[PDB]
Amino acid sequence: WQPGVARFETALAGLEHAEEAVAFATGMAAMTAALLAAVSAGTPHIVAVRPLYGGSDHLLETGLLGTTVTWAKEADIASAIQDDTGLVIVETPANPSLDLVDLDSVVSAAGNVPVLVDNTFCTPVLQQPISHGAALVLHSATKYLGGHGDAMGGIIATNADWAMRLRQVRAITGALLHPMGAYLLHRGLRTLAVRMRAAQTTAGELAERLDAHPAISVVHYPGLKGQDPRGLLGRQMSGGGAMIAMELAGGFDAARSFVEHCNLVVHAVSLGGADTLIQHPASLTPGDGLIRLSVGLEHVDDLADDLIAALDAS
Amino acid sequence: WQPGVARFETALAGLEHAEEAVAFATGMAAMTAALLAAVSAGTPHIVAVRPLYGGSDHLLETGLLGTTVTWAKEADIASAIQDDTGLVIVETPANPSLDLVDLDSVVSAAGNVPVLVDNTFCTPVLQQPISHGAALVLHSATKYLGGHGDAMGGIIATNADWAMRLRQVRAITGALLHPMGAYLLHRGLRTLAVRMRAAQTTAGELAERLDAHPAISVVHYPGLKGQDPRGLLGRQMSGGGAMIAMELAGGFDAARSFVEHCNLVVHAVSLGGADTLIQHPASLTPGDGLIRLSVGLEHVDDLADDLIAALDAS
Amino acid sequence: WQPGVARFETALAGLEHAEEAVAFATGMAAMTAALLAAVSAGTPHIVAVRPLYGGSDHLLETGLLGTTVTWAKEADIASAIQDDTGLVIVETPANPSLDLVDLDSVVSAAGNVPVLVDNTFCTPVLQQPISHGAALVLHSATKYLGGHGDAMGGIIATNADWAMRLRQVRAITGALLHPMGAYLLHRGLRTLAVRMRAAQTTAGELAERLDAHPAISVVHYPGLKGQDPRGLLGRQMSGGGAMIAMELAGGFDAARSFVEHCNLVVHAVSLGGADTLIQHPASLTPGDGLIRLSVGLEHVDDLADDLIAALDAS
Amino acid sequence: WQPGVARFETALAGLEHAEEAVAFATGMAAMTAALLAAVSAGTPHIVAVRPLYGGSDHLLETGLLGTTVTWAKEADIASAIQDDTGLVIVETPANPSLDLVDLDSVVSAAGNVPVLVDNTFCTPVLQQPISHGAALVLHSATKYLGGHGDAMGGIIATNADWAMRLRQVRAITGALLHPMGAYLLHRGLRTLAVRMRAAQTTAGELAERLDAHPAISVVHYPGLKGQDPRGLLGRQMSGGGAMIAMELAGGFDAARSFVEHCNLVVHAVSLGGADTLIQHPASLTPGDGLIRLSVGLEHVDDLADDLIAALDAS
Repeated sequence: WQPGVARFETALAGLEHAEEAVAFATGMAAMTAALLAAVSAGTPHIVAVRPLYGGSDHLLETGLLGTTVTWAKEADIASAIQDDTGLVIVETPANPSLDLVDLDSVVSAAGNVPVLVDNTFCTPVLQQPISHGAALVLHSATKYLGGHGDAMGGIIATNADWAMRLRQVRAITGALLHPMGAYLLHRGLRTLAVRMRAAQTTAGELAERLDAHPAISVVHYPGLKGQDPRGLLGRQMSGGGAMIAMELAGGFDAARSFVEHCNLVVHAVSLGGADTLIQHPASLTPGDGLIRLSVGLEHVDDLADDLIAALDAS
Repeated sequence: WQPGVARFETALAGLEHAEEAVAFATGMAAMTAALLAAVSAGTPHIVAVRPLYGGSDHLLETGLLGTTVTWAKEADIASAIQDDTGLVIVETPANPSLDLVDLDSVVSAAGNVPVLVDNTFCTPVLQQPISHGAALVLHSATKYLGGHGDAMGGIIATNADWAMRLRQVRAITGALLHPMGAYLLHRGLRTLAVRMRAAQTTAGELAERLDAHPAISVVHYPGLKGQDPRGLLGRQMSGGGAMIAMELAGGFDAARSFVEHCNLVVHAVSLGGADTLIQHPASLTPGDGLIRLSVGLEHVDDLADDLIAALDAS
Repeated sequence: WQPGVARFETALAGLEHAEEAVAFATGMAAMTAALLAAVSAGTPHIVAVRPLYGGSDHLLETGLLGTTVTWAKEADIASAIQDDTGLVIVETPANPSLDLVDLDSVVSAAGNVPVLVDNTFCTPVLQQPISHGAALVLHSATKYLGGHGDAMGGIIATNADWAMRLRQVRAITGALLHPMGAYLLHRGLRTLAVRMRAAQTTAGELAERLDAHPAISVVHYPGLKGQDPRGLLGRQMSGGGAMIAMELAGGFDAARSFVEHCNLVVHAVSLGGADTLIQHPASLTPGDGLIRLSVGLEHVDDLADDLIAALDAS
Repeated sequence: WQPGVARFETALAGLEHAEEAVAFATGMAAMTAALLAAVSAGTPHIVAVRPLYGGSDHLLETGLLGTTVTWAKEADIASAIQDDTGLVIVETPANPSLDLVDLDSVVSAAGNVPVLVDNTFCTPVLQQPISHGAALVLHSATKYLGGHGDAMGGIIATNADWAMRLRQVRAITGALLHPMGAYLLHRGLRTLAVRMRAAQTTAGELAERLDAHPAISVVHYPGLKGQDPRGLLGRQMSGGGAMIAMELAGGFDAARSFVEHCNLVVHAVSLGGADTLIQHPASLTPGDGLIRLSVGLEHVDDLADDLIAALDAS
């Protein structure tokens, strides 16, 4: 019953072109409510597509909320669907491999089963899952939506029935967004358009410079030459996005050495802000010689000068 | 992983004399986490003592979190305890009737089963359930702890094992307290001692004035003529508390007329803060002619003047 | 033109019984605006009463705003009033010696000259200078008004002409109160009545226990028998207030040793909060063996047990 | 002595390439402190360039702070400088006309007199006055620096001597920035680069479409059709900025009619945010048929379609 939460909810619902949106304390609380809404509806089975986000897959794997998950590849989602399947969870691009998922194909495979798309790294600026047929669109507002991640958040833009169902869970589960945090998110939402466009354009140029260096074997980025065999860019995505994932030829040995030599680019577990970030998945808990990268609002030449110098370690 | 949350957690743990405390977005989120922690531990049965708080009983009644509840009277809790019972939920004084529950007797009846006590209206100022043997002490920080209800909250002061279990649920459930909200709660915690003492002393005088009026049949307030037959005040409670329940002789007809005639005392769903409030549970969704009154910081004389004049108009 | 500032302004104006109030960023900004309003009115002379607050006297002494000050004793204010005198600045009780000033006598001496009273430590709860004839009442909102001092402030409760004059200065001087800071002050204003009453009652008992100890020569608290020869308590003040000053018999040697032995009471430059504070003017920049004390909301017995133990150790 | 203020101060000092910066409550407070620092230094004369910001010229015109102003054109600043001149105030581009001022020429004309440049609309993104020889650079942080104007501000990036002088004034004047407001400004500073670049690029396209319409006589936007005869763009400015001034051929009659027909672009006194704004100096208090523009983060096709349609209706 807060005003700051309502203004942020309708702002994101309009951005995603959804009927309404429901805001929660964190991204985890939004996923929890969506899962609990399916369980309460007498439909606790979830067909989740892998790759999926680190914290989100713990929720399904443990099955704390009384959920049963059957991991299925994108190509065969329909086969995994059971009579009690209530949701089809899918993250695009497939974090942290950055593989593109055809949302139109996923929705047709699900049929009468609602599809939940994690549009966290894409943002409504670079992807509209609702338009492809996704019933629900999940967000972890901390990354990109807020811009700085100082205020945590989680929101699902969906149709009226699923939104009412989510609000009912929120009512007794109590995972509410604080008005101060919602205010910071709605403030950052005004500049989302210019931030994602600038971060995507600097990421595209950065992706070209990374593959040219012999220190890394290849770098994953949808916008790169031949890294979109499906033709999903333009049809589904605005561009290549602001996420770069690269594989080092030196393996785990060169990965940790490359991270410590970076001065401008810093290391963090949560990624997706105004500052450029890197995260070694092997050095946190994925590939051993794999390094993740979230592109910020810095000058492309300043980032390239720092990454190339750190790669020169070998 | 927030600083403002940690400082509020340890402040309340010290007030309740518990090993540590775990803070959640709302009171509902704390109860949800406690219930989910019991379910995850392979013990989903809950022996709850009816009466219970309005929103808390819905969580058990629906059994959204995979819980099985067996409502039992205080006198026979031990009999209702099954092999899979993980918690004994009990609110004292029994909202809304304000019936006193002997915590020492409840803990002995539970035996090896952890006891969760809702100390929301009592606050650590007027009741220490931990000292009586309660394993967990739940709070809805919105009422009394914060002082104004501007910042929502929910916290459980408990031993290290249950606190670690609650933190694990919080980690994937994501029902986190916003640092701004935690700051406002910790700020209000400094003045909790002088607020509850002043509210309790003005409620004790108000309870005497209400029973004297012929408009109401009986007034429920622990610190009154023969209203404490168990000898729980002094032994368990500091005084009579700041809550007063009252049943109007006119039934529902005079009860709603008493609410609409009140100008100073406000009609609200949430009750407990720096102001005096009245709630009619029969008009809201309990008994037909029962009004619940949360004593505030106002002067006893001017507080009696508004209530007595509203009673004069049926 | 902020909403949070307006609600705090009218709340304090009502507390002080003034027509309206003007809020500034800090206490210094309020004094600066009052001084600049007098200078702009073609009346830059100020008759200030000694003693005065540390930072406020620097403003007059330097004469940065184009002011000419004539420091005068309470007894001969009328004689120091020149043709161009626009204000009579006076703080009561005289910080830091705590000497009571008869406001009724000061106003009669000033005559047609407006009187500005620093009611910071007294608060509208324990003193109403407006009722005695003071044209303006200055406050440093951080101390006592806010309760914790987390949000800085400065406000002057005065008549419409002086308030319009102050608003005009604020308009081009730009020393505005931030709405967030004003919100925290207005929130703390709700509990001001119960906090000052509880801090005053605990200070009165603490002063009796302090004089009894042979470690200190003379305790200073206008309230203890004999420390009010003018009969100002009751007539002007509510009680003795929450400020206790004292002089150690051991001089500067015993003064610093007593401060380090305190565990519950902490030392700070700014005072007037929920926690009990102590301040040594000699060890900060007055007398060599003199200590200051801001009584908080702690239990009188808990404060006396720590203070007496610290006094015992020289 | 606040943490949030210090981090914002050093961030802006680095952006402007100044030794240090001093932050105040509002832009007016920063100008007031700069003027008071000159007055206190025994140098109260100010040579200000005509034209100047609306509120800033009132401070000099009234001479509240004990200042004497001699308004002079850019071409003859040196002649207006007297023995007691302590500052040379200059705004570039000269609002409202948007005329470019050669900072290198102004600094040479001032010689030993410190030069204060109001870089509010240019921001460190599009102009570095420090590099041209300006001793002080004033900002009204509300406009552009914050991005939304929700948190007010004022800051001067200057050398160590002038910064120490400003801090000394701030110390007794008390026009402090609230930490919450400073936090919002420092948060918005991270996105300043992408916001000013995007607003400048859409303003450059907008000015081309405005001059083509016969409703307006001549548009004022630095570097549109050889509107920069001095060669100041590139040498001093990054581009044309986000400000466009325009004179209607219909005079005051067409000026008010064009404002009411606008739906997307809104009217306000304070200008410089994420949203596009228009202002009529004649209808507020300059030329009779002149309007200004604060280009925001909207798409150029959305702004042009709205402005051209409003121009069609007189």
